[PDB]
Amino acid sequence: PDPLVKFSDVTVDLAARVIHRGEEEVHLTPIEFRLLAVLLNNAGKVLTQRQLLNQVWGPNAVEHSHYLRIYMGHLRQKLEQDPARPRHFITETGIGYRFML
Repeated sequence: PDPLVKFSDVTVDLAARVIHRGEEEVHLTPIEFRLLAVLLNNAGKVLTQRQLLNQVWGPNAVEHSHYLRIYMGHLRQKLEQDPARPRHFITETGIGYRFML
């Protein structure tokens, strides 16, 4: 299963909770990391906003859909070449999100 995930200039050790780009250490927030993980562990699958709020928080569903948008933004800001044009952290409009690689 291998807890060492690599996608662009980013390498993420899921076990240690550490991330390098590309590479020196990018520092994530504990919340931003549980979301990265969930996303990394569902690579390529399209996940609903409720699915994501469930897996990151649990009773923070669903009346807290905005936190998910705010933390996707943070993830893009830190990990994406162009936060405005994500290549890995992809939105499925009206549904949820999809992570590539």
